[PDB]
Amino acid sequence: ADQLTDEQIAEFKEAFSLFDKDGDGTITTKELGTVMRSLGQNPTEAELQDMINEVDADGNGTIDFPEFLNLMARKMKDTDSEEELKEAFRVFDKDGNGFISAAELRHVMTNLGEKLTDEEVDEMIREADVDGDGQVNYEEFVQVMMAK
Amino acid sequence: RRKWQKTGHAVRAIGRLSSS
Ligand SMILES: [Ca+2]
Ligand SMILES: [Ca+2]
Ligand SMILES: [Ca+2]
Ligand SMILES: [Ca+2]
Repeated sequence: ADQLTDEQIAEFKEAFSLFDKDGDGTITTKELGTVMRSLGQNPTEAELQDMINEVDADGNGTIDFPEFLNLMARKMKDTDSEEELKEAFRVFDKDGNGFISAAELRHVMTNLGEKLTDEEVDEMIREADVDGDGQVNYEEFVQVMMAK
Repeated sequence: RRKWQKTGHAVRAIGRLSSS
């Protein structure tokens, strides 16, 4: 199995809210589809139903927070455990040059529905940018993604 | 870090729910 810290759980609660935009406590196929399409993906209704099905333990058709936590607590089955984090980084690093620019970060924040002013987005870059080049490389991304 | 974790984990959640 696995065990999550209270901090990790709180972080996942915030992530959950980006899917559950109406705040009703559940993620519907429509809500999951909306986020994925905003990020450039194109899941079919059948695929969305399958994704929901995987974690929909009670089978009520939607994903609630407890089920979301299980998703985030499942251990990786892919031999190389870091690909998931590298793939996430590539979503932010739009032009794939290895560094997330403020422009690229603003775009992903907007796509995810994370409403932030340009100034707030610069504060994110500043927190992650340890070497001071004004952008965020993979290593810096890893560090700000760490729960502790 | 919450802004990075909130968004980064949302991206990761999608990755786990879907195949690559
Ligand atoms: Ca909802
Ligand atoms: Ca359910
Ligand atoms: Ca880039
Ligand atoms: Ca940097």
